[PDB]
Amino acid sequence: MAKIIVKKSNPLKGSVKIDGAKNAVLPIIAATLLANGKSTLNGVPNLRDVHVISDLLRHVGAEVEYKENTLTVDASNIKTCEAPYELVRKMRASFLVMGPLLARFNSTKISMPGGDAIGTRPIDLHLKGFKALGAKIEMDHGFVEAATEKLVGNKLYLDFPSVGATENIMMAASLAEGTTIIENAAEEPEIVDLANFLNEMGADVKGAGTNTIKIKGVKELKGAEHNVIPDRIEAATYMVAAAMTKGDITVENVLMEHLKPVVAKLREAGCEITEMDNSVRVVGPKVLKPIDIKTLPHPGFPTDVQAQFMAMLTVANGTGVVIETVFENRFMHVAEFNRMGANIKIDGRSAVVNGVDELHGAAVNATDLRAGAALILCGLIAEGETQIGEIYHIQRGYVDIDKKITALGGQIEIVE
Amino acid sequence: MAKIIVKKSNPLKGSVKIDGAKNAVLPIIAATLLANGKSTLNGVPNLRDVHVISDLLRHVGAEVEYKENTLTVDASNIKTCEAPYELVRKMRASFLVMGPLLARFNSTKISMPGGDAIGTRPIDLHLKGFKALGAKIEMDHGFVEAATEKLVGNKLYLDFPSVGATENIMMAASLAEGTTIIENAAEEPEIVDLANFLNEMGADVKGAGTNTIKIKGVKELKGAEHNVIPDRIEAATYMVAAAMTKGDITVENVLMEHLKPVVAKLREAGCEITEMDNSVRVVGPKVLKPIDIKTLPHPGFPTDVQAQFMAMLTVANGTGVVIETVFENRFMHVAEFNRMGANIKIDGRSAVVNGVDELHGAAVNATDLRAGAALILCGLIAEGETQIGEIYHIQRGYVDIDKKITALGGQIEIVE
Amino acid sequence: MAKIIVKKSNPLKGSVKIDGAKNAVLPIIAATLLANGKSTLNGVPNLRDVHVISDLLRHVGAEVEYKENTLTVDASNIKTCEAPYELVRKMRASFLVMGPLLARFNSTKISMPGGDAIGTRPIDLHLKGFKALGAKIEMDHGFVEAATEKLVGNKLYLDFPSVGATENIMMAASLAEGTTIIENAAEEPEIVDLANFLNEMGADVKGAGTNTIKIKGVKELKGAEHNVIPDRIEAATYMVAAAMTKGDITVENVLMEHLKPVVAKLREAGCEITEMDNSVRVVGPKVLKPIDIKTLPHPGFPTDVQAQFMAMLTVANGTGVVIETVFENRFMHVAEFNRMGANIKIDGRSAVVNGVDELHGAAVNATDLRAGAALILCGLIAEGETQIGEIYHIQRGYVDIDKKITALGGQIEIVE
Amino acid sequence: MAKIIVKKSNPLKGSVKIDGAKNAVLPIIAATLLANGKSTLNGVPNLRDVHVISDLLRHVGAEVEYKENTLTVDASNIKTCEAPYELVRKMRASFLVMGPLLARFNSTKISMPGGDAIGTRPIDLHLKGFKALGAKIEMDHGFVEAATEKLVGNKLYLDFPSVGATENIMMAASLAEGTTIIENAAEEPEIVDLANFLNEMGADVKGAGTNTIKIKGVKELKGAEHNVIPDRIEAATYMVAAAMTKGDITVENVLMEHLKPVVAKLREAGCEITEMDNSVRVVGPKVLKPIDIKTLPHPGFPTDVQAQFMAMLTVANGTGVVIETVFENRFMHVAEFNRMGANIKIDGRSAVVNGVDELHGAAVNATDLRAGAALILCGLIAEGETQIGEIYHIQRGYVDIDKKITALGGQIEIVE
Ligand SMILES: CC(=O)N[C@H]1[C@@H](OP(=O)(O)OP(=O)(O)OC[C@H]2O[C@@H](n3ccc(=O)[nH]c3=O)[C@H](O)[C@@H]2O)O[C@H](CO)[C@@H](O)[C@@H]1O[C@H](C)C(=O)O
Ligand SMILES: CC(=O)N[C@H]1[C@@H](OP(=O)(O)OP(=O)(O)OC[C@H]2O[C@@H](n3ccc(=O)[nH]c3=O)[C@H](O)[C@@H]2O)O[C@H](CO)[C@@H](O)[C@@H]1O[C@H](C)C(=O)O
Ligand SMILES: CC(=O)N[C@H]1[C@@H](OP(=O)(O)OP(=O)(O)OC[C@H]2O[C@@H](n3ccc(=O)[nH]c3=O)[C@H](O)[C@@H]2O)O[C@H](CO)[C@@H](O)[C@@H]1O[C@H](C)C(=O)O
Ligand SMILES: CC(=O)N[C@H]1[C@@H](OP(=O)(O)OP(=O)(O)OC[C@H]2O[C@@H](n3ccc(=O)[nH]c3=O)[C@H](O)[C@@H]2O)O[C@H](CO)[C@@H](O)[C@@H]1O[C@H](C)C(=O)O
Repeated sequence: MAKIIVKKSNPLKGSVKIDGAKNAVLPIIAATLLANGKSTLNGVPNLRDVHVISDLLRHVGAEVEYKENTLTVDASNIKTCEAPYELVRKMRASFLVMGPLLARFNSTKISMPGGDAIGTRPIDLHLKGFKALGAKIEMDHGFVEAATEKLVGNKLYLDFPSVGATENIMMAASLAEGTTIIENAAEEPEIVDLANFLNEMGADVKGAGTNTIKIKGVKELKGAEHNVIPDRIEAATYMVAAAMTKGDITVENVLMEHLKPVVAKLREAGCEITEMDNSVRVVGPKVLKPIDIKTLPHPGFPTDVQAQFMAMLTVANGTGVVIETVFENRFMHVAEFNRMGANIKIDGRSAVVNGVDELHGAAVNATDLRAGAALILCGLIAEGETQIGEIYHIQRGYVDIDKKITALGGQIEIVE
Repeated sequence: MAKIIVKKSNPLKGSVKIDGAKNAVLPIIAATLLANGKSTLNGVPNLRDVHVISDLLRHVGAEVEYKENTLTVDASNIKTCEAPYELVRKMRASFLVMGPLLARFNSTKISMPGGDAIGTRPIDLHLKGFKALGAKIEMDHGFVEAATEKLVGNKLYLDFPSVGATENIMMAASLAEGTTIIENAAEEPEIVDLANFLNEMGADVKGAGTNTIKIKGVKELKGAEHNVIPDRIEAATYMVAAAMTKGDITVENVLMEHLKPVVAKLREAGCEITEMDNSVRVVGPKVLKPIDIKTLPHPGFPTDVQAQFMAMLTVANGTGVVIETVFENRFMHVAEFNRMGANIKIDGRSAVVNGVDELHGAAVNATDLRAGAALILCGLIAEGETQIGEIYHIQRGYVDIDKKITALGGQIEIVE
Repeated sequence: MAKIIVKKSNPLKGSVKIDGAKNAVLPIIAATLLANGKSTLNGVPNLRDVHVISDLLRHVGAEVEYKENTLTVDASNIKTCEAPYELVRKMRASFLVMGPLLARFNSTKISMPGGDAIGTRPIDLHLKGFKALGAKIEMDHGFVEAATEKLVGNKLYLDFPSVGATENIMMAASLAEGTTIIENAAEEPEIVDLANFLNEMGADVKGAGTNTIKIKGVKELKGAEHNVIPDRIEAATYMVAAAMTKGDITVENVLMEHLKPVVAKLREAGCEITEMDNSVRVVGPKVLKPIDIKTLPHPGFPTDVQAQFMAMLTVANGTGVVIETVFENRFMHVAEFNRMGANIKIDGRSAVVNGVDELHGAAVNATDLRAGAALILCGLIAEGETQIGEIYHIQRGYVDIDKKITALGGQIEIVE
Repeated sequence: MAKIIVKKSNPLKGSVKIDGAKNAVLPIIAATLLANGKSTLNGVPNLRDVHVISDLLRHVGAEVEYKENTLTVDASNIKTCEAPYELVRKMRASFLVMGPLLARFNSTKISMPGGDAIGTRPIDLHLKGFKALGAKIEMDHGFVEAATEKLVGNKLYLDFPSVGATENIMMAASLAEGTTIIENAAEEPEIVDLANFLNEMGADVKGAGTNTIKIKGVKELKGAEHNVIPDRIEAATYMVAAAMTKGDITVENVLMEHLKPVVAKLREAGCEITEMDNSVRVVGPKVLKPIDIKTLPHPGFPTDVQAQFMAMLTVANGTGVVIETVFENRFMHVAEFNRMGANIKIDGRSAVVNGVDELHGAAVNATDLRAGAALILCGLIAEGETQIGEIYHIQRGYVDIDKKITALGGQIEIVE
């Protein structure tokens, strides 16, 4: 079955355009279910996960059409409010339809997500929020059911600033009676994008991007047209690629405000970075300086760039420590990096990376979306050739990584 | 030597006035060193740690006068910029004079803090910030020295949203040439109070309380008059006391905006809480519902109320999990709680509290400020009598806890 | 694709015969490569992993024949000493041919194992041991190569009492010149079985099952006939099944000496256990008492029964804590148990299990061998029907679990 | 108050005689309470902790006499079986009189140990064992009471191979009716010494030093004469001193069998070690090679040499990782090492030591017995002078460390 073949490459040089954010568009697609009319989403990335959630919207009876990076949803005449086991198992972001469906129908039944490659990942804080809004919660044979005679706005505190729980509860709150206050809200840029979309549909959401979100519920929302924000994680991936290959890459159609920790840490590692209004230039250093990273809720260092930064550190000039505070098990890639000659030792949530002279190409497997991209970055600097398996992990969340890296001068091909 | 004797008490009832914040006033006292004139701080709590940092200001040559909760500092004619080993060992918040002294003199030498009861507690992020502003850092026999021909404003990223590093770097930045940007800043209320004081002296500090602080440096600051914010941790201590004793307590001279996670979690445990503009009423439940707590950077659940909430949970109606993400070793109190008949098991940063019918009075020792207060709360509900040793831990950070609890109906005395 | 369907079952009752140990036979099959003649292994379990390592022996040029639980190996005329990427990826126990091949040929090249479902799982201690015996170690594009002009016996210390490193180093030492001492050796029963087999071939291995193994190297080993020990993990699985179903099961063809922690902990949970010379009877309690388990090196509680005991605890009468000290990531099953209505919270290496009234059948996926068996145990007690996917995990290490449970009265079928 | 002053020293050279084991003699002194007659213990080290437990024996009514490294106990006419709060707080090894007193009187009441510098340190496994022998356990105001009409031998499993629980339960079992089996027993050398002493008094204890101890109870024990084993931790301290100072030290009156992991790891770091029947010679390397250490139950690497090895690693030629699996909080020394210019970063139970060119003398505080000795070792290699406070930690468990190091050529003095 299919492989990505990467060879030892020249320093990457040129421009790369970044696609629309996967993690902005998935919650915004769920949010289209809130509205009694037709939404138009522009800058949608052509990714399998976008097409899976589209099929979940079709399952509940929305009219969905995709072409040329535009998705339209007519949720006027939704029929059903159950998300079946197969769709939630394909893509756990399926769970983000629970808030809108509860808000629209006052009842919903959603398959509970199971095991995940990067950790246990419970959805208790989502349920906490729905209960605070007056929903009664029951489990039935792997499904979570939430139902109420009417959602009522209430104050609630998030024990952790969960992205998904913030999104699900903001969407449920948008049609509740009265005012909801989410305390200790996630501050991620995708939260702001979602809130902006809800306000475009006629909602009243204030404070997104701060620690407190206030939602004043409205009776009805209407379809709206929205431009999704750029993918800050894809942008960061190409920025790391410039750092690791001693390259010179201009990343186009980005928002620097969303990349601050990645810019800071790449500068600490020795990159020269030029921030512009719609683009950033990254010049890799001749010697990578070892740095430590600690993943945290935004605007701390993002867990979605942890594997990529770890790959950079495998050839840094000394010892770097990577601490993962956000996910339990997000070190599955370490054994694959070690197959390529890295020197990485883990205990608990910390990995000690002892820089080596060079990586060596080897047969490796993608374990998840972001680690698979980290393996491509390893492959560009590893002596010889690297063959990466289980490539569906990568292909589901990066648009045409083979074409984009090829245009920057790298040696990469997908063999089917 | 001295003991606090607590007996099984009646439900606490009445009003308690909260003192000025220890953790607001300590950095604000350091900040008075920035100014060429006389500052006046009102609402200063009469605590030993306030009197120790006052003696450190006298050591560097400031004129300090304390009476009736007002402290005045004339830093016009500071002489020296070294903080010796004895003062830093007495109180590690001594380290917060490093930023102001570097900013005033372009040189400072500060004893590095050593072991602490609640964890290792490095000051690497403070030094990271001073280096970003152009200081060269050297160690000499237990001292850290920072020196520059001139501080220059620069962008810098905090790997963790350290309270102390945020404070130290904001104060150093206030007299630097140009603009400093602190990314991933601490959002704690004391950060806002300090920033407000710097702006009262003539600084230009924007964004305090958000994830990004921008400081535009000025050439000179002038003495100013400031009213310190209330002590949110003392307020939380009395709120927990009402919860544990099935009491009814109005906490006076507080800011509800600063207590949101404590209010939320006490409500989840079954308290009825009435929030007013300058006060909060807490009515304890007849049965405490078990809750989980996870400490986090503000506005997440504060590590400074973790031991007190754990004490509450020792008699809750089931199993509660306490996770400490902020400090390494902040479970030293567990063995003292277990001497009083608690059922607490720890592994790593998590403690599993299995509620018991009642605690039993025993001889126990305060291990640190907030745990010592938690032992007083245990003592109010424990059958018989509790004798608490090593009481300097408590007395250094609570104003007259014996008099305040006595006025709420509790049985407590300090025996010398 | 294929599923295991389990229904809510009657209490299990009857006898079950246990097969030969998977984890005894895999290293003993590698060990047959040490000998210049024909070995005969009896009591070999009919498992896919036995058939994969058999194909690896054929790959290096041994004559292998399997029938009716007997495997014969003629390693007289081995040809090659490389274990390719495909075979090591299929089954990481492939790596155990490295010691014998190094000992026979003074050179070997083995694909380094990559990611694993239950943790990173480095093989550094194996290499440490080969280096101590005089091998030079090099990496080539995902392979580890070990080579020497002659293995020489030496003292070496294991930083952790690794089962695999103990096995690999004992086998390499068996043909070395002089005496090897393994300090802090694994004490697992399979170590003793392997040592007994090496001594049957003419080796000199003393101390297996203690903390120190002494190997005096011989010039030549000869094929021998060996009876593999019973599978203590399969035995423990059926013992837990009796505990969870309030059953009464006699487990046949077992060694009680190998099951001591499982017997102790089942007795603590309320089981009545009768230990006999070749069999054990387990009578489940009417109420399961909550217990804590901490996995450790033998003769501590085995990590290979951790998921199964956790499943038992999901319906115990209170709160149980499971700590995994042996593997990093061995909690992937928790999310599947939670789909069936368990109440399990993890942080770090500890899981807090809050017993529920009953589990509910749901669609779940096996994540690994022992967790998949734990899901079958959940299925026997869960209301309704449970459908388990990814069943190759189970089928590769349990002989006919459907037929054995069916004969004890349970409702289980494999649908293809 | 009192300080230890250490200066930058010459390489240590010469012989040092090791004293009797503190951790052998403390349980053996408790064990003298089992006997109706006079015991004679030879090779007792002249330490404060020996004199505290002696005062506890006097408290319960034993006749105790100490002179010239010989302690005699006549426990013929013991009166009382309570260990009061003051004595247990002075020295938690006081708790080891619980087993003998329960065995002699069928009742005992012992103050429960509270907080400790190196972790929580519960005594649940001791109580588990006493309950298995038929004792009923109750808590009364900080005391644990154990009482029975008669101890009866039973099988029991230790969830962790606790040294103290093994000792306490073996001593209680020695006078029980019938046979006790301790499964997953501690294997530490002090367990063997204690068992040998019990057998000298007329007990029947088999398997000490293995994973299973069988005690066949006797009706009466008689006073006996015993030679305590050497202090393996003191021996290891001087061995590390030779390693760190590039010295050449013969450690006299030791048992190499008890030092295997320390010898192995010092050899891995580059020491040349000569093992003899009663002595070991350690020659420090000119460059220390970085090594990793993981503390474990004997015969794994001892937690009591972890701080000392960490100190060695602060100047090793690269990066070393220290993992503490045995104690929770045993990293309090890290902040003191960092005051001396070390580069140590901790997360969870792991510390990353990045070797520096040299340490610099500074004012530091002992946090516990073994860390305080590690600070002396730092002081011998640190530029200039080191002043160590809180020296009672050191003096309570090392005999004349100033005189022994002075005789090896080091510069050390105690100033009072
Ligand atoms: C669709 C989408 O946006 N997915 C992203 C979002 O996941 P989400 O699931 O919302 O993230 P969280 O809830 O903030 O999870 C953060 C932490 O909080 C715990 N938690 C979360 C929810 C809850 O109810 N209870 C609870 O305990 C949770 O287990 C985790 O440890 O945020 C993550 C963090 O940045 C990203 O890694 C993730 O990308 C992924 C990889 C991808 O592109 O495939
Ligand atoms: C004077 C004062 O305000 N002290 C308070 C302040 O400590 P501070 O020291 O500033 O807190 P941090 O820097 O936010 O520390 C948070 C975490 O960050 C790590 N870190 C901190 C700084 C650095 O350079 N490097 C680094 O790694 C650090 O080790 C810790 O794990 O904030 C703490 C957290 O809320 C409080 O518990 C503390 O109160 C105390 C108890 C009291 O009243 O005695
Ligand atoms: C074939 C076989 O016998 N496999 C078994 C054996 O694995 P092994 O791999 O030998 O186990 P370890 O080396 O004792 O591993 C124990 C720990 O030691 C770390 N370690 C191991 C080796 C090394 O070089 N370096 C190193 O750090 C390692 O990462 C782990 O955390 O022992 C395990 C522990 O009981 C079993 O779970 C495992 O069964 C499996 C599931 C199955 O049936 O599929
Ligand atoms: C008097 C004496 O011999 N003391 C020593 C002995 O302590 P002990 O207390 O017996 O050690 P453990 O019981 O083997 O403790 C090991 C681990 O087991 C947990 N545990 C222990 C008992 C129990 O009931 N429950 C439980 O959970 C415990 O918390 C720890 O994490 O063994 C330790 C380990 O080698 C030594 O560090 C210690 O020396 C000291 C420093 C000194 O010289 O001052």
